[PDB]
Amino acid sequence: MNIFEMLRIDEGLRLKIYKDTEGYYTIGIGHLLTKSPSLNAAKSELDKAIGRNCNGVITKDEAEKLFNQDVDAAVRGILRNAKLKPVYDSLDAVRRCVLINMVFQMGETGVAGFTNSLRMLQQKRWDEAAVNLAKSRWYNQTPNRAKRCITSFRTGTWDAYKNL
Repeated sequence: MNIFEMLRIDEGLRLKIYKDTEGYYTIGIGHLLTKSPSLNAAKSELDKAIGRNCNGVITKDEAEKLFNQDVDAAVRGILRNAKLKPVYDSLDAVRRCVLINMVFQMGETGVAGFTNSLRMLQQKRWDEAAVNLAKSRWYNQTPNRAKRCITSFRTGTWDAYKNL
């Protein structure tokens, strides 16, 4: 299992603009287009991102391209963030995947906000961190995904996704 397959399980693939769990305009593999309520705003963003007139629809190839960019950008973001980098650096391969997943879903700033949890992960207090992370809007809003991530930080294995 790798970060790409893991994200693909959590996000799914959609080749037409769609609304995410929060109601925002998205395409492909969880690529947020705009937080704007306008489908038009969304189509514009889309064409700008792809480099063609897409008319709200992309190909598999285009989706996978956006995906490669977003994962790359999530990683680089962690590495540049002063709160995130040290945690990432302290973690094993599986757990690092979990932080990338979180970053991809909620942005650098958002994960950087989980101060107590980050500290616990740094200290390798697995179970305590699992309990802390569950006390969040994140967990109450997308519980199955948050539990997968949380289980992964907990055990340091891919079991939660070996199901799926």
